[PDB]
Amino acid sequence: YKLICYYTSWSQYREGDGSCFPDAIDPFLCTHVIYSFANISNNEIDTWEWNDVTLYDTLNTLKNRNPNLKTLLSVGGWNYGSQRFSKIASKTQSRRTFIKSVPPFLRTHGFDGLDLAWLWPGWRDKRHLTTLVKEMKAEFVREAQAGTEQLLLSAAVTAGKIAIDRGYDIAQISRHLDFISLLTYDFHGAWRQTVGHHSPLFRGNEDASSRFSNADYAVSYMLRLGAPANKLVMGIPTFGRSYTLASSKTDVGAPISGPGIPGRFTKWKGILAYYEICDFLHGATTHRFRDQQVPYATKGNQWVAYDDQESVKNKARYLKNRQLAGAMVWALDLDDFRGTFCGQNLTFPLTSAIKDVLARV
Ligand SMILES: CC(=O)N[C@@H]1[C@@H](O)[C@H](O[C@@H]2O[C@H](CO)[C@@H](O[C@@H]3O[C@H](CO)[C@@H](O[C@@H]4O[C@H](CO)[C@@H](O)[C@H](O)[C@H]4NC(C)=O)[C@H](O)[C@H]3NC(C)=O)[C@H](O)[C@H]2NC(C)=O)[C@@H](CO)O[C@@H]1O
Ligand SMILES: *[C@@H]1O[C@H](CO)[C@@H](O)[C@H](O)[C@H]1NC(C)=O
Repeated sequence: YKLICYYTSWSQYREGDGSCFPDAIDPFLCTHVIYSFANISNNEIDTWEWNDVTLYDTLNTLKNRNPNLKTLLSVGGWNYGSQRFSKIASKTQSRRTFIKSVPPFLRTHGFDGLDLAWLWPGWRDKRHLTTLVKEMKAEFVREAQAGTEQLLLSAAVTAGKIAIDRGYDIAQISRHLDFISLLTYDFHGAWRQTVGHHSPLFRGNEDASSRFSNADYAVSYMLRLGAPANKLVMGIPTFGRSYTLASSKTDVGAPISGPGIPGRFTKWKGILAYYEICDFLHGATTHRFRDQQVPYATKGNQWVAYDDQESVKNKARYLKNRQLAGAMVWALDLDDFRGTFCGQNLTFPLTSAIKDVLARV
C-alpha cells in the first residue's frame, strides 16, 4: 500500500507553531513524500523559493533514517499558470528542453522522481499532456541505462468529471505514469453561493444534479476510463473549507456571503488547517452528513466543512475494498504535525489514521 504525502514550500513562513520544515516529518509515516512546487525557467525545471536547495536537502536526509522512502519534486501547482505549461508543451523545441533538464536536476538534489501538477489542461491541451507524459517517461527510461535506478514519474489529476474529459487522455497516460493521484477534495467551493462539502465520499440521495461530485463516482469513472487500480491513488484532505454564512440557515443548502475568515496561522480566506480546526471546534456545533459520511461544524456565522479521524479512516477502507494502490494526502503541514492542538498527544493524527487502515487487513 502506497502513502503519498505532499509537503508545501510556503509552509515555512507560517508563524509560531504554524511553522513547518521537512524536519517535522516523521520518516516512517509515508512511503513517498512529494515536495511542492518547482518552477520552470528558461524552459528548464528550477527552484521556487530562495532556500529551496536547503529544504530539498533537509527532506532528502530523511532517507538516512529510512532507506526505503522515496521522494519526488512536483512542477506546476495552482499559483503557476496553466498557460505557461501549455506554452512549453505544444512547441517541440521547448518541451524537449524542459524534458532534458529534469534527470540532471533531480539527481543533483537527490529526488527519486517528478510529479506533474499541471492544473488544468484545456480541451486544446489534451494532445499535448499526453506527449509530455510520453516523452518524459522515455527520457527517464533512457537515463536508467547509465546504471541508476529509474526515476519515477507521476501526475496529479483533478477529479471533476468535466475537467477529466476536457483534458486528460486517461487510457494513454496511465501506461506511462507510475501512479496517478486523484484530487478528490475539490467538489465544492465558495464559487457556489451555498454551503456544501468538498470531499463527500458518497453521493447521498439528497440532491441529484451533481451525482458526479464525490470520491466514489470519480474513482469509478477513472476505472472505466482505463486507469488500472494498481496505479490510482485517492486523495484525502487534511484541511477544511470555511464559509461566512449569509443568514441563520445552517442546514444543507444554506446561503453564503463568501469564504470564511482566515485562520490565525494559515492566513487564507476559505481554508483552515486541521490544527486550526481542532481549536475552532471548541464551542462549535458538531454536525455530520450521514448519507455522504463527512462532517461539518458551525459557530457564530462561520460554517466549516472538514475531515476527521472517522471520515478519513472511512475513505481509507473505501480505497482498500476497491483495491486501489493507496492514498495521497494534501498536505502534511496542514495536519497536526506537532501533535499538540488536537487533544490526544499524537502527531499527524489524520495521516496516522489513514496508515492504520492501510496497514491492516
Ligand atoms: C489547502 C491549502 O493548503 N491551500 C494551498 C494554498 O494555500 C496555496 O497557496 C499560497 O497562498 C499564500 C497566500 O495565501 C502564499 O504565501 C507566501 O509565500 C511567499 C513566498 O513565495 C512569501 O514571500 C515571503 O515573505 C517573507 C516575509 O515574511 C520574505 O522573507 C520572503 O522573501 C517573501 N518572498 C519574496 C522575497 O518574494 C510570503 O511571505 C508568504 N505569505 C503568505 C501569504 O503566507 C503562497 O505563496 C501561495 N502559494 C503559491 C505557490 O503561490 C496553494 C499553492 O499554490 O496550494 C493551495 O491551494
Ligand atoms: C519562476 O519562473 C518564472 C519564469 O522565469 C519567473 O518568471 C519567476 O520569477 C519565478 N517565480 C518565482 C516566485 O520564483
